[PDB]
Amino acid sequence: DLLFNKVLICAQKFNGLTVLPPLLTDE
Amino acid sequence: VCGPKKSTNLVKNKCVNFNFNGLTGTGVLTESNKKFLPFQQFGRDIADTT
Amino acid sequence: NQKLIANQFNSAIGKIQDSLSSTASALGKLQDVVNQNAQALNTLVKQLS
Ligand SMILES: *[C@@H]1O[C@H](CO)[C@@H](O[C@@H]2O[C@H](CO)[C@@H](O)[C@H](O)[C@H]2NC(C)=O)[C@H](O)[C@H]1NC(C)=O
Repeated sequence: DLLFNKVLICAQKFNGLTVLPPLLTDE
Repeated sequence: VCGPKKSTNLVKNKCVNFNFNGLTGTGVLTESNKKFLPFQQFGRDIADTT
Repeated sequence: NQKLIANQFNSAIGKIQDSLSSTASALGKLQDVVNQNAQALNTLVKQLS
């Protein structure tokens, strides 16, 4: 949890810039 | 100074082709919660796009 | 020395917990990857202007 807590998208996406989810989720 | 174009009714919450006083594009028009100052005519995103 | 070793280990783990809670820069190696990619996309998007 400490590691995860320590370490715009619309504006980018709207130009044909999508982000694909990882196959393996954090869980 | 604008040409002799007829205006249409404003349509919200639908995908439309729009032309606002010469500004053109395709998108969905929704009511905004942005506080435009009295002199501001349009806004831009982080990407500096309308 | 089993009791000492277990104590030294448990203490060392506690130190990691505190070091991570305190020092923001500890994960700079992962944050740097995130930052490089964020810059690459922002640069790409700004080129449209
Ligand atoms: C080896 O070093 C450890 C510390 O790393 C010694 O354990 C400490 O002993 C002092 C007394 O001098 C205690 O006040 C500390 O609380 C102890 N620390 C731990 C983690 O137990 C250990 O006694 C040393 N062993 C030898 C043979 O010198």
